Amino acid sequence: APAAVDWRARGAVTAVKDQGQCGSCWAFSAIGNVECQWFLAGHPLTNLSEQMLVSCDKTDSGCSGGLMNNAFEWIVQENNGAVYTEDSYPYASGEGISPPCTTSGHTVGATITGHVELPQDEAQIAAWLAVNGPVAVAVDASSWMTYTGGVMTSCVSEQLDHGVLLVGYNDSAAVPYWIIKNSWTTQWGEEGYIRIAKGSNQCLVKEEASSAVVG
Ligand SMILES: *[C@H](CC(=O)N1C(=O)C=C(OC)[C@@H]1Cc1c[nH]c2ccccc12)[C@H](CCc1ccccc1)NC(=O)[C@H](CC(C)C)NC(=O)[C@H](CC(C)C)NC(=O)[C@H](C(C)C)N(C)C
Repeated sequence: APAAVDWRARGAVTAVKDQGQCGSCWAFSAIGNVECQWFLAGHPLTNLSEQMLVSCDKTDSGCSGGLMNNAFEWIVQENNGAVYTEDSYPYASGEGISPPCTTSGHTVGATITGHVELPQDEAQIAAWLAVNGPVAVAVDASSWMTYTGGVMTSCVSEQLDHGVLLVGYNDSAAVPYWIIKNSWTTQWGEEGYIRIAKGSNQCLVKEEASSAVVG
């Protein structure tokens, strides 16, 4: 695996979003992953709809939480692999109330065929990411509140409660790290990103890693 990867530098990552006062993290992570996979399968960078998942995926629980893997399953088994554009299906749960699933039509922005669950192993996730792109992961984000910058090295790592997107890593640094996209605006952390130390399962980063499959 390479020493360092940042998918943002290939132009593969969309702007940092704002989930607002809704517990839709799982959807931002899932959709983040799909946006990057669609881009890397050859299509142009498209912003996709989280609201689709929050309002329409009934295996998950909207503003009350969910799981990226359930979202990937819902997309494939209940929605024929289709993911709508953000433009046609925009986010409306910023105040913490999800609207009902829409009964209009929307523009399809991407299509997925499945997802893979990655091993529970930081090095193998890194290798898979170098080859195939950004990975949806669950983390314990209890200690993320106070984070302003740097590489977090004492992340409380007791219970998975948050979903985010790995976009890179650096194995060469003094303190190796993952580069993680969050959904709490660009005013949080490092322009909306966080670096956590790599190699010591910080925030339980390795426990629940996965990705949609395009094509
Ligand atoms: C997304 C995370 C989130 O929005 N967060 C935070 O983690 C921290 C935040 O702000 C500080 C925001 C809002 C927030 C969450 N807790 C608090 C407390 C106080 C202030 C602000 C906040 C959501 C959050 C769900 C939620 C919503 C309202 C209140 C509490 C929690 N997290 C998830 O959806 C999470 C993501 C997984 C780990 C990828 N999913 C779960 O926790 C589910 C919960 C079910 C679906 C209700 N649990 C599991 O998936 C779990 C495992 C991993 C299989 N189960 C099945 C045991």
